[PDB]
Amino acid sequence: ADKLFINALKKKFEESPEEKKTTFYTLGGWKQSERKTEFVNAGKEVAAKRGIPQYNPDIGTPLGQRVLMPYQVSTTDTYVEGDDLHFVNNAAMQQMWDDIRRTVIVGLNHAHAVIEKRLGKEVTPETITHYLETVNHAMPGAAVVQEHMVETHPALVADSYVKVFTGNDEIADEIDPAFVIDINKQFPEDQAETLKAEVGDGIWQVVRIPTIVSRTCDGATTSRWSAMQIGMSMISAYKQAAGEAATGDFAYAAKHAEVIHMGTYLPVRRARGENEPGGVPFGYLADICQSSRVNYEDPVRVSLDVVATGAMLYDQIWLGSYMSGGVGFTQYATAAYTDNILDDFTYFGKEYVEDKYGLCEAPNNMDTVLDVATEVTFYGLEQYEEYPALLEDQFGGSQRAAVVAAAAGCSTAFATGNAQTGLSGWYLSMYLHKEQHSRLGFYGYDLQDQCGASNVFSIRGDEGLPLELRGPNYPNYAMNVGHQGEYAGISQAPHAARGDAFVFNPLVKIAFADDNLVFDFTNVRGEFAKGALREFEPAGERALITPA
Amino acid sequence: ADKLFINALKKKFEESPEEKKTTFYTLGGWKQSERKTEFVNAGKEVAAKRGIPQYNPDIGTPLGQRVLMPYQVSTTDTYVEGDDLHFVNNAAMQQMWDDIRRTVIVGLNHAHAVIEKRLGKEVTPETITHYLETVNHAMPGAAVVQEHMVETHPALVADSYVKVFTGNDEIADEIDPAFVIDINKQFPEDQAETLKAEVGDGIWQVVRIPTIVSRTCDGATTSRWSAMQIGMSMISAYKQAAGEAATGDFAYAAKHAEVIHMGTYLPVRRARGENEPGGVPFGYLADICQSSRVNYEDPVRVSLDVVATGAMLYDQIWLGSYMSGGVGFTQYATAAYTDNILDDFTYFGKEYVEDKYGLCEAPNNMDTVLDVATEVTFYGLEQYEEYPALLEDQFGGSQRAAVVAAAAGCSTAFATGNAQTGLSGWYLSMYLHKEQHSRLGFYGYDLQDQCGASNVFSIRGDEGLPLELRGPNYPNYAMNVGHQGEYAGISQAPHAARGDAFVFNPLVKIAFADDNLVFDFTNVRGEFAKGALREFEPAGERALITPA
Amino acid sequence: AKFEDKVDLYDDRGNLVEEQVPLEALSPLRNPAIKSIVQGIKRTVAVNLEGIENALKTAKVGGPACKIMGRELDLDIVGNAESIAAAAKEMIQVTEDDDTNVELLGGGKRALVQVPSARFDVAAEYSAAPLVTATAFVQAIINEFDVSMYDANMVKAAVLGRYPQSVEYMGANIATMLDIPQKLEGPGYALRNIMVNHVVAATLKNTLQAAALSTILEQTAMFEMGDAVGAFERMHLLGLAYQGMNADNLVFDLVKANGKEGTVGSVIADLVERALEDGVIKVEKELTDYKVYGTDDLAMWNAYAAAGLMAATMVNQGAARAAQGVSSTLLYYNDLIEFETGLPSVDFGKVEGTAVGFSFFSHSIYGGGGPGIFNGNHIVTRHSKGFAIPCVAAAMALDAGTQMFSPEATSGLIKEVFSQVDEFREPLKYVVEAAAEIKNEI
Amino acid sequence: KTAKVGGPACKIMGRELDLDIVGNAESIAAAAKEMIQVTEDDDTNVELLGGGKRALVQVPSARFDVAAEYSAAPLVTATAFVQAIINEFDVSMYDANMVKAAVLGRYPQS
Amino acid sequence: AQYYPGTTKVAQNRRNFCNPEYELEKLREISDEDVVKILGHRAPGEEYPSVHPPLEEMDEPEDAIREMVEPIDGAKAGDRVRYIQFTDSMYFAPAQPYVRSRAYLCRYRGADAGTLSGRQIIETRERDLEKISKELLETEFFDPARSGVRGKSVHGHSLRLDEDGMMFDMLRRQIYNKDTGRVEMVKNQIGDELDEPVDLGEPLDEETLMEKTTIYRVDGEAYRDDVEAVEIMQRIHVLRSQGGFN
Ligand code: F43
Ligand SMILES: C[C@@H](OP(=O)(O)O)[C@H](NC(=O)CCCCCCS)C(=O)O
Ligand SMILES: O=S(=O)(O)CCS
Ligand SMILES: O=S(=O)(O)CCS
Ligand SMILES: [Mg+2]
Ligand SMILES: [Mg+2]
Ligand SMILES: [Mg+2]
Ligand SMILES: [Mg+2]
Ligand SMILES: [Mg+2]
Repeated sequence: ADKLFINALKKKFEESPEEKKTTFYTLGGWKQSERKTEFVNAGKEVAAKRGIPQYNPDIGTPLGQRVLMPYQVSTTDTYVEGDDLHFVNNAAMQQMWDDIRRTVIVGLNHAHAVIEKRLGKEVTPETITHYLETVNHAMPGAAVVQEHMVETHPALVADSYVKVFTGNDEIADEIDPAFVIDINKQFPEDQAETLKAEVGDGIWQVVRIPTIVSRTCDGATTSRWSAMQIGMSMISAYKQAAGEAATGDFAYAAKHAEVIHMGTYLPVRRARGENEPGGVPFGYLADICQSSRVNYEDPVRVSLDVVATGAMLYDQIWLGSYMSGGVGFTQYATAAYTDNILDDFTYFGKEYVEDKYGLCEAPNNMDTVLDVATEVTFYGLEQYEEYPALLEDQFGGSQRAAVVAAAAGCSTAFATGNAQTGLSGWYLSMYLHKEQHSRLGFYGYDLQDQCGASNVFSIRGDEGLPLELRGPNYPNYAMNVGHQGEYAGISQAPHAARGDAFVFNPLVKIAFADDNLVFDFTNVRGEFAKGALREFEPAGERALITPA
Repeated sequence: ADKLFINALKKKFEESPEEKKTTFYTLGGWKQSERKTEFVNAGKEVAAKRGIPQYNPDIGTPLGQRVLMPYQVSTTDTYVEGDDLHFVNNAAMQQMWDDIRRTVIVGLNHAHAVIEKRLGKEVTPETITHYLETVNHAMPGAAVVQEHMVETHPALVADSYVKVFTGNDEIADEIDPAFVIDINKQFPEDQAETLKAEVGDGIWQVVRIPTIVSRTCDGATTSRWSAMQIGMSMISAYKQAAGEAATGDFAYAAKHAEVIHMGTYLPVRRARGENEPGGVPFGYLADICQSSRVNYEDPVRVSLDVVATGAMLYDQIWLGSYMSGGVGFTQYATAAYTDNILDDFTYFGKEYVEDKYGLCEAPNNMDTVLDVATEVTFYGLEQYEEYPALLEDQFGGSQRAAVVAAAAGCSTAFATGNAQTGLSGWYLSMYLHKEQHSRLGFYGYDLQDQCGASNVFSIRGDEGLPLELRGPNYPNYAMNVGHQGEYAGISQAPHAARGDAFVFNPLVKIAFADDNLVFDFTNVRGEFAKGALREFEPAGERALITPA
Repeated sequence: AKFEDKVDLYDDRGNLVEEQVPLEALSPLRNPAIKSIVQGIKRTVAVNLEGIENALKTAKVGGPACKIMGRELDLDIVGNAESIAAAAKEMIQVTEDDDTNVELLGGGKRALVQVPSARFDVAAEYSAAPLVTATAFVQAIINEFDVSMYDANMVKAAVLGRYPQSVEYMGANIATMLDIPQKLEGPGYALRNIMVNHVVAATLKNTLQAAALSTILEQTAMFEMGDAVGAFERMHLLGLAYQGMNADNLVFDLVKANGKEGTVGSVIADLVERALEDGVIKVEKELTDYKVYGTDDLAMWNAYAAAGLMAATMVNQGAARAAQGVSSTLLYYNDLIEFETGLPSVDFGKVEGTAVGFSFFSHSIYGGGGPGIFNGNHIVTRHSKGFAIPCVAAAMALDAGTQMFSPEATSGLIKEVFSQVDEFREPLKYVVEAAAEIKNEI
Repeated sequence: KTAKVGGPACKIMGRELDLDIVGNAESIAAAAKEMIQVTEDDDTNVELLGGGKRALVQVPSARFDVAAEYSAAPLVTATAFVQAIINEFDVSMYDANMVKAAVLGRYPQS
Repeated sequence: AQYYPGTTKVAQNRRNFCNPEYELEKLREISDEDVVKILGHRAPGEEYPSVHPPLEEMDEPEDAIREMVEPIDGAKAGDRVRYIQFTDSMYFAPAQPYVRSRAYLCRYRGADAGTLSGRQIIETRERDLEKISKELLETEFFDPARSGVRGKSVHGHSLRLDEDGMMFDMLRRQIYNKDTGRVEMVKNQIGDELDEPVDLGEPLDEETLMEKTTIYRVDGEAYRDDVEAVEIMQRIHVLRSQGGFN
């Protein structure tokens, strides 16, 4: 069998992937590209309509002296120019973030206690179902108590709703099934039993507020909007006074005491509230991605679907816009989910571990790290040396470092079943890479990688942390591309090899096992391709309230 | 002549506004309303399509036992149901916030020093124009240096651009006028001369990043996005190394040293980054509103256009979604810009002041406050007593308190030419109101109003501040509807009466005197009406990249 | 002394202790017992060894519902607490026989830890206490069981939570009265970000001791904030004495006179009567069947008004044995007194204003919660400068069991560990005795 | 004098106050010292520099003994100088808030 | 005590409502049982639910304040805290929102009173709430046409009256019998139907309403003409302002 990346390379270039020579400068610059051409014409129309110059191919240096490559979206047969994978140009990657930003998990366990102990009323599946009917009217922005209320247009907010889940099957089956995330239907039996044991008799809401509101406002809006309409529905469904002392317990419960944010707030230099990308820990991101419950027989596929989720969110949207902006970081990210390159390196490492130790059977120590991480690193770098077309494809050193190290780190975690030794292998890969080719990444690429080895196993205040708990706000990780999404993969890798149903939080895992989401979290890379082809229909548009 | 609100009252109700009795319960509930009927049918379709119940008129209490009123958008002849003024349903209100959020002001004065002193190059109007042509290519997301860059689609980012302004008429004439905000053309002559004296020889950029990016990300993205494309445009146009030590001075200049954010970051309980509504001080909001450069002959109109700008932004979007959400606070806000009610109260107060004192000639002391604020408060309250239809129009006490106190406070500031005594009159109005009718606003309406009198003139750390500098993060003000937008009007009022060209920051005033904005900041209330009629065309939609 | 004022000091049973003490003997800047309390709060940490052990056994670390399968560690921490605590102390202490203190509680389940004062003499703020305590216990646990390099990061997670990915110690098994410095609403607010429930827990629900500790913390914060500087210093000292320290037995007496049958309105009548008799207020003007009162000393009127406010809280919420109405008392005591006298209410309207929002945000959907979760750093209740929050402490102290978010729900670890420190549990005894001991040095 | 308070390029027309602060620096500094100190022979230090254009202020150690952190230094210094300036020139209740803004800026909105 | 300044009937009425010595005029008789049904928290005959044990079974700590403040009966028992809430029309209802809250905290013990423009509420221990609720319903605090018992959907205080002179009510909890001139309550305060309506008596006539009301209005007694009341409010504003500065 070939390498998984060969077909991609044969489509990009007319030469064989092994040839060291090509010809440049004859391709027409931007005119070689159907997308650049569309951009040139659009820029002329825009400038004429608004009276200010804009896109102009003659500013600065002339693009396209080399081949402007199409990219294969890995695991698909879709080939697109890279501009179609820019988050601005791809409605699927915008909606994936919106679906995370607009989600919060809110318990009903404290609320039900207030009802029984403080108000002295009964809670049954019938009153729960009535509450859920009420809150699904109210949550998109409609009234239940006051006279002369004005309301949101239901069709503008059709994507907002509330569902529940519980580990108790018999309670789950008595609630109206329209409102229930069925753990037994969404997860394979072994995973469902693990998840149901974690949740037990608790009952949890998954709240999704409207995309149009999330885009007008911010991520920290979500838990507040959620709490307001939970509160109104509790007033209505359980016949409180419309504003008595007990009402306040429900607000505190919904806003603080049993709320699970997707991201925690950030310090002042990068000031942001809850539910922004920098607050989402790597373990949550892996659990948001739903590849684990459909692809559980292939831990490589599960781990790399997480890489793709994270590389997009963390490098393209978060680091490439929230934290910088402009043309951004599309290809720093696409390197990890195009052309089946990372897949080839990581399948090689999984097979090496399978044959030598067996998944999860290697000793969890430095000896395993030095073995697996070195072998996979040398495999990856040799592919760039044997195939000049591959090196021209992933032309930036940063790109290559992230892909090789991801394979080494994931592979090491496959062997030990522990994400922390996987992380040690990531950094070792970087050190070997640097010495082999006398280069690594961009000017500031290996800040965290040089600090890396010593902080994998540190226990000091702002150094020590299991990888699953780390995230974009871990100090060493806060600034640079080509790491965060790959770390999410390394977090997933040992748990996919062990067959674990979740990486860090079982409620987060369950909360995204939902067919009413706009973005399909079971097939992240297929969704990126669909968005690239302009075939994705996002929520939150305003066509209905604007002129033809 | 009739009171200004009479026409609106006659169109709402069959009775004459003075009549004390009417009939209820026979209007058919929601069926009386075209808009509620649209919502009922949309809710059925949404429920059927997604498999989860949604909007349902039979949940909760039956809306429409009284007349569901239309509202006149003040200064227009447009009558709309209140749901057409909800920010979710009104693309003009969303675009107003986006146009503020995506804007930052960035100096070129430090940048040009670095060029001349550190790099030893020359800066001329010719190099500035070349830089501006480059940055208007780069700012929307297009490349100027590297090979194989992928770029944003120019048509999706058509609303992003960079203009400059300066007080130096000679430099301004040398620069291509497409890039120039011409102070002499946009402002009356007296105002232009004040503004030019403030800016002097400084040269400032107004940067607007794309709406689609602002909606995907947050306000803290704006200054970062701006700085990266300024940096690339400086590299390109002035022939630096593409990344040398001096490149860092430009980044520090554009991100920190000569940047004017629209809002400053917020503390953790309400954690938000820059350029969110809570960080925008009242003085800035008054200066963003452009009524002052078109309606300068009528200080009431200028002041009340500012009230409308702030009531919408601060109460409906900021307090009603960012800090709460759900059905929200539409009518807490519309009370301040519908049915010409506030206009009547405030025109009366302006006539009182002009006849007794003359505008800005009253002593700036507590005697003037007790006089003007008492007289205007009694006038406003009496209108609700003489016209039962008016009281049923503004049915919530909070609404009435905000409108009456705004008239009183603005009128007091018209007399004294000082906003701090205007503020004292706002609070006195509240106290008189509360004793006249033995009610004021909602449960927590007058937290700031009881703290109010003692904190008008305090000088202690977190108490003392001129009103123009206060904003939604001023401690007493951080929580409640029915104040913030009205305070922005009181901040504008003495400066309108004096004929001042700006309230708090001349750079902000100039930066929104720009005809290439999407929202027309010279006619805020007219734009709200256009959005209510579904005739406003926003930026940032994704129709171009989605299926038909 | 800068002020001529003197006050008679009483104990919590209404007994005289010392007569005519200079006002500044009660000042946070001068009284050594207040200094002891403030430094004790800065340096005292509670460690939950049972919780650390359970988190490691289940790999449940990093926040609510979080778990890392495959990372479980079975260690017998409670069964070896004496040896762990001793190793930790050697790391925490600066020298042998300094003021370091490490005591085990509940059979090794908890640990009271008081970090040496010397560490705070060369510190900018107060986080050295949790951070030094956390790393010492992490190292001691690792050394006790020879935890491997590969596993030790789980012990770190079990102690300090998701920090530093989170800004807070999210999921931590240590606790302090203070919260992290980033959460301050403004500079100088740290002593105000102590939850009312924590104060009630540490004082074991004794009403006058909870009022005293709360007043000490609030008014000491007013010095750090600069609010009690210059023209305002005397107002804040008088508020501390009369509202929080039962100066002249005024609070105690008002409650005695009104406890069997009284209402808020009847406490107001008695207070006005006493203020007139003591010469604090005088009749200034007569209207139709209505006397307008005036005063030559607004700071003293404020202090008298603030003592009545305390008593009214004690009487109204004590009768209901239910804390929720404190927001009503704080509002209508001040609203009623203004139209009873023509004089301004406590803190010149700021208590009334604080009470308006505090009522709304304790009886509505929009936020807040029950009375015990508020504090002087909360956006809802930060506006009055020391005169509102001590009444909330007193009211929660009197609550018989009507709250779902009670001190037992939010502050159990504080109750069990911090109540052990004598100056935290009975601050009124120590502040008054220290004031007598310095009365002739002021 | 210019009413330029509250941040870069900010100005409130009509609020200008013309006070000779530098020319009376010695008296203002003395009044502020009396407010900043705890006792008359503590380690409070207030020294004028550049002929009254600048002041070196060292808040007494005792204030930090009973403080949680370090913000007492700017906050106590700012209010003492605000009050000292108001008292020196008998600045009215109506104007004093501008002295506050000149000393401590846009806080607490920022 | 003097309670409130002013020389109008309104001012006097505000004083009377606050004055615990003033005997509220009883205007109607309501059975204990019908009070419970209006409140809607429990059924008549049902035992009072508890949120905590009786105080005697708790053994609470030595505390001179506890010893000195006698609890109300419901607190001794451990009763729930429940509520009654009223809406008062601005067309000359006798009681009004701030009047209520001010008066409750002069008249009643252990009270949590809240004031809003369209609602005014009192929360206290259940059995004590029932005794208070009877006086609030039987006396001049209440007119069955211009006042309403409403735990939710309170709209009406600011609306025009219907053709019978009744205040608007979304949920039509109080019904005027055109054929008999008496008002019946047909639902409890949260809107649930009652088994048997409760007679609330006849509406007061407008002449009597004007004589008993506590709201100032241009077509009754205007606040601006009660100069002694206005003067005191302006004084409080001035003294608060000065206090805050120096
Ligand atoms: C449940 C509360 C307590 C609370 O925390 N918030 C509520 C309800 C909330 C909900 C009501 C939506 C729904 O009906 O389902 C919303 C829309 C906030 C949200 N969650 O989106 C709201 N109020 Ni409220 N609320 C308002 C108001 C009011 C006025 C209404 C009095 C009258 O006579 O009608 C009173 C307060 C007072 O009396 O001053 C009021 C109370 C109340 N307000 C009472 C319910 C009152 C009742 O049972 O009818 N608000 C107003 O005074 C006008 C503006 C209106 C806001 C909606 C808009 O701005 O368009 C709305 C704002
Ligand atoms: C008080 C505080 O809520 P918490 O007590 O922290 O839950 C705060 N909310 C608000 O201020 C609500 C403001 C908007 C709704 C009320 C408008 S009157 C916030 O969410 O940060
Ligand atoms: O050249 S640098 O390494 O500074 C930036 C790479 S995008
Ligand atoms: O009824 S409340 O004042 O609590 C809220 C009004 S929107
Ligand atoms: Mg080999
Ligand atoms: Mg699908
Ligand atoms: Mg236009
Ligand atoms: Mg005695
Ligand atoms: Mg009877």
